[PDB]
Amino acid sequence: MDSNFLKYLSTAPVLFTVWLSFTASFIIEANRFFPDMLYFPM
Amino acid sequence: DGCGAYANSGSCHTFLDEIGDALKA
Amino acid sequence: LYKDGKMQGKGVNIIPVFARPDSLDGTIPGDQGFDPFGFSSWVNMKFVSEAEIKHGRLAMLAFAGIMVESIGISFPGATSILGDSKDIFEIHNKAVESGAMGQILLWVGFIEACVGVPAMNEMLSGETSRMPGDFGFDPLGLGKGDKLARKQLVEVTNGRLAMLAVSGIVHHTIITGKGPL
Amino acid sequence: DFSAAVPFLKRPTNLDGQYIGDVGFDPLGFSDVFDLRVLREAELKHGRFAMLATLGFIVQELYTFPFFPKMAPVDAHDYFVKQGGGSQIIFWISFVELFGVVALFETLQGKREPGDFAFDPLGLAKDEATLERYRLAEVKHARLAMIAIGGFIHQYWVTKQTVLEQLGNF
Amino acid sequence: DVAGLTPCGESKEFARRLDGSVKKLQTRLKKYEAGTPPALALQKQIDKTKNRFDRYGKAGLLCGTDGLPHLIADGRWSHSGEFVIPGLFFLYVAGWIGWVGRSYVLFARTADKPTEKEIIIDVPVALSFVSTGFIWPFSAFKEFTSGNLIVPADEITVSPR
Amino acid sequence: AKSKAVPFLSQPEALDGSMAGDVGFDPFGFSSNFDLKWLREAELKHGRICMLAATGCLVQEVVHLPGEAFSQKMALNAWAAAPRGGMISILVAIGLIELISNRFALTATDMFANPNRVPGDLGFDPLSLGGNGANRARMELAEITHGRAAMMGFSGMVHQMLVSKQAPIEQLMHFKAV
Ligand code: CLA
Ligand code: CLA
Ligand code: CLA
Ligand SMILES: CC1=C(C#C\C(C)=C/C=C/C(C)=C/C=C/C=C(C)/C=C/C=C(\C)C#CC2=C(C)C[C@@H](O)CC2(C)C)C(C)(C)C[C@H](O)C1
Ligand SMILES: CC1=C(C#C/C(C)=C/C=C/C(C)=C/C=C/C=C(C)/C=C/C=C(C)/C=C/C2=C(C)CCCC2(C)C)C(C)(C)C[C@H](O)C1
Ligand SMILES: CC1=C(C#C/C(C)=C/C=C/C(C)=C/C=C/C=C(C)/C=C/C=C(C)/C=C/C2=C(C)CCCC2(C)C)C(C)(C)C[C@H](O)C1
Repeated sequence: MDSNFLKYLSTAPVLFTVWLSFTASFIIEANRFFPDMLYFPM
Repeated sequence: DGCGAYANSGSCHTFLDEIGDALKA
Repeated sequence: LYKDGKMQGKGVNIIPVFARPDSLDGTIPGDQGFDPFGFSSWVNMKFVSEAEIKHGRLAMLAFAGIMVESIGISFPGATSILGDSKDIFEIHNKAVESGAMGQILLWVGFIEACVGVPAMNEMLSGETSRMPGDFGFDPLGLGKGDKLARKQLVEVTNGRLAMLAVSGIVHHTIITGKGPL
Repeated sequence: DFSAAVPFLKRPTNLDGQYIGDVGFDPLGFSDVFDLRVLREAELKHGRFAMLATLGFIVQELYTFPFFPKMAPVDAHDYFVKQGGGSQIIFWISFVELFGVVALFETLQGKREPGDFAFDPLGLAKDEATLERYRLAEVKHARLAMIAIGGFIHQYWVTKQTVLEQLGNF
Repeated sequence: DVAGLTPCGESKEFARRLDGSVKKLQTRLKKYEAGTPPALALQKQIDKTKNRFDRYGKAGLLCGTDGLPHLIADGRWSHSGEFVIPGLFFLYVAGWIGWVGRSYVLFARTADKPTEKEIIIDVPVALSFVSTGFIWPFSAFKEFTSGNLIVPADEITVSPR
Repeated sequence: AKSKAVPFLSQPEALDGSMAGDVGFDPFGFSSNFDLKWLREAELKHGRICMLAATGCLVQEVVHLPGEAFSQKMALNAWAAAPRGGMISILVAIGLIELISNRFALTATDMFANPNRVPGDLGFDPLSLGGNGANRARMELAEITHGRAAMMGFSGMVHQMLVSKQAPIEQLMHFKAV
């Protein structure tokens, strides 16, 4: 892989978008498989 | 379960028996 | 005899449509210039030589056992539990269910794990200069100076012929339903 | 000067004959804009897929595994979509194609020939001249099978008959 | 129970909310044929509504006279899972984020061009840092006690008073 | 200059045959972006946990502790049926073992700060079975091969348990195709 393309991929907007999409996908899949978690079950 | 590796007739159907029945069909 | 350049060694090719590769050294017994797929260029020669010898000796014992059990010769009392038939496959399954082949598996595996694995490992690692198939077994004393070949070469050739014979006999028994002879 | 295959077309400047099977055939000028290493990797991958596909149409209709039902190969795609074998084949092809991505990156760095996967376990190419000869044979069979697989699939779509039955009558 | 509220599994208004939601989905279900994908989607929504109301009724949540669960956040252990334990989970994740960001800032200060490290992230080093954040309370406290977290007042710029 | 495991790829830098199990297999370039010491320590940890895990997934079916809570032949059922305070004790003890065995250097910035710290060398040799110099490289090769085989085996055993709802040995004895 070209080092310049990797350096572009390491820029703040690209990494910001990828990390926030990754985080959003975690929240979405957690709420898909474990919905309606108003509380911590104890 | 008191059966063998291959050629079992009863409630014992092993993976080798599954391979053999798959080949002989 | 060892017949280097007639039966073995460099320059011998029994199947000349596939030329003898440059990889074969000619030191190994049974070197008759047959490696069309060039396996000798990259495999370890001691390991595959010992594997050829082990497959061959197993097939020789297999041919002798298959023929003596398909003709009808049996040990005393051996017909009763193992069935009074002559079919080798049913003999295998009957002796498995009796437990005889479990005992054979246990002892052959014990021998193979206890000395076979260390012999192969020390031969490959270069700690004993042990030759392939050399388990130092000569109780009756038949090769001392004739060991170079006319013992080794005849062993490997009979091994290969037994391999082909046992394979043929098994698949013929499958297609025909009747044991050999 | 001019193309060796098409005598009235000029030779494409990037087709200098370094790649085996070059007859100077590129009238649309794909090699004038795109990297020829990528194009040759694509050509060989498409062709090898097509060669395996044509051999699969011949054997897979001559013989069928006992643990599978019998059907036509075009209907076998639709059947194995639902059965789950097609997902397995797609997954394993994708898994190999990840290292194909790595191999393509190695080709773009000039450290790998555009078709060389170093896969010759039977040692069939001994010396150089054999390797060029088998390269020309592989490229020709790749292009030929690329045409032939489309022939097989489209002719099955029109006649609803497999190749070997289509040979026997009309 | 607490603050005059009743448990949701015995509140009649909680049951009325559940019945109203199920009826509102069922009157939409009535206009579609059985086996159609809208019918299956609506029945799945009905199942999710029923499961959610059952789970909320069996969780010890308290419902007011409106009919909705009311959270207790005064520190009592019978309702620690409504605010306190989600709070601990947030505080762990947030301290992780703060610790790894501070560590990356202090690494970037050592680089040849720090601002380039700010706009173009050193991804392996940043991934090392985000791996380090699982033990952030002990690491941050040891950073504090060794004088490496707080800087003295004579080394910070301030405006004229 | 080409990788031995993958002959169509160039040899990865920082892989030079020094470590045990090094066959030049790193097509994705993990060792070109991350340090080999952390990767080897992680590989040994994943492999050792999987050695214990595969051995458990086979043994717990055959041998149980007494009691109803320990009577599940299938390991994914034994995860839930075992007493919860015991499994939380297991979690806490593993945490203490990870804390003390790495000598308070647990992270990607402070583990291997001591130059004497070797990847996967926690100092663990209770019976001193490593007292042999020429045995060492073969021992490390055997350990990493057992760990890699255990990773593949335990991964397969868990997901086949999910598919079949059967413990591994009795799945092999009572096999049902999908
Ligand atoms: C074709 C048969 C044959 C021949 C010529 C050899 C030759 C050799 N073997 Mg060998 N071997 C064989 C079969 C054979 N082996 C089989 C089948 C086994 C497995 C049990 C072994 C296991 C073995 C070991 C473990 C070792 C050797 C060794 C040796 C070497 C020295 C010993 C010697 O001269 O014995 C040759 C002497 C004979 C073969 C005596 C003749 C006995 C006859 C053939 C018995 C036949 C029984 C019966 C009639 C079979 C027919 C029945 C059937 C028709 C139903 C020599 C290269 C030693 C060595 O240094 O390796 C290099 C060694 O360590 N061999
Ligand atoms: C390295 C991350 C970092 C850290 C440790 C802090 C720490 C602090 N900030 Mg600050 N801040 C940051 C980033 C950070 N800030 C950024 C990026 C912004 C611009 C949006 C601000 C804007 C900001 C304001 C406006 C205020 C603070 C305040 C504070 C203080 C209280 C905590 C707080 O309110 O958090 C809340 C923080 C935010 C709402 C903004 C955070 C934005 C993201 C989520 C954090 C950055 C994460 C970063 C991308 C990680 C990359 C690491 C990776 C490369 C390895 C504390 C000193 C407050 C203060 O003075 O209290 C005394 C205050 O009023 N900060
Ligand atoms: C990855 C490891 C692992 C995990 C998470 C589990 C998890 C579990 N096992 Mg199990 N087990 C394992 C490996 C594992 N096993 C191995 C290797 C064996 C063979 C010795 C067993 C034999 C075993 C039996 C006989 C039984 C269980 C049972 C159970 C369950 C209850 C806990 C219990 O009583 O443990 C019991 C644990 C043991 C008897 C041995 C555990 C020893 C481990 C491997 C620790 C050794 C390494 C340690 C961390 C020291 C290294 C430190 C160093 C690196 C610094 C639980 C689901 C019970 C159950 O529910 O039945 C199905 C039960 O009856 N286990
Ligand atoms: C360090 C040393 C210590 C030591 C120690 C420890 C206790 C040493 C023990 C190491 C042990 C745990 C080795 C475990 C190996 C298991 C691996 C190889 C295999 C899984 C098999 C795979 C292939 C499979 C599976 C398959 C699956 C996929 C599909 C199924 O259908 C079939 C099947 C089940 C076959 C001690 C304490 C002695 C002290 C000493 O001073 C120092
Ligand atoms: C959608 C679908 C599927 C499908 C499908 C597929 C794979 C469909 C079709 C695929 C392909 C590849 C079609 C075309 C093949 C080749 C052609 C036309 C070559 C022409 C060559 C010529 C004219 C040569 C000319 C020439 C000559 C004479 C010589 C000189 C040079 C030149 C001028 C070039 C399934 C079954 C896989 C899955 C699913 O269930 C449904
Ligand atoms: C490299 C190496 C080694 C090695 C090694 C080994 C052992 C490596 C790898 C071995 C194997 C067997 C890998 C793959 C296993 C199977 C998979 C992923 C199946 C997935 C199936 C699925 C998702 C099915 C899904 C399904 C489908 C499609 C449809 C039906 C539903 C369902 C069943 C769910 C050593 C140890 C010798 C050491 C050496 O020094 C280095």
